[PDB]
Amino acid sequence: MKVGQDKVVTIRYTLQVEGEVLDQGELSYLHGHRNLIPGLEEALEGREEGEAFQAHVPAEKAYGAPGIIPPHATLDFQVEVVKVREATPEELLHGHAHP
Amino acid sequence: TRYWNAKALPFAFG
Ligand SMILES: [Cl-]
Repeated sequence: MKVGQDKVVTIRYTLQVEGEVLDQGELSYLHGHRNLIPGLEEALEGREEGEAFQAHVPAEKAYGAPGIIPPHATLDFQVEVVKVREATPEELLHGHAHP
Repeated sequence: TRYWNAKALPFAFG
């Protein structure tokens, strides 16, 4: 399936800034409800399960930046769409993905 | 590595 409005999407992600790996992990989210940092779900829009790609979010637009992240820097995400599925009644009711 | 000031990332803040 394609990432779209009201789908529950599972991604694997790696966060780098200027070539330095800062974080890695996996998450699930309900698409179309501003649940991720600005720019990331827009990069995910329309993608199929199994797609791997990069997304770039200005660090300013996320609340994380007293750090190793320079101001005006870019957050480079390497993202892989692991699974896309229909949301359950619970998930649609609350606007968030559930385990 | 996650830290307090960026704990939600890449989920939206708040
Ligand atoms: Cl969510």
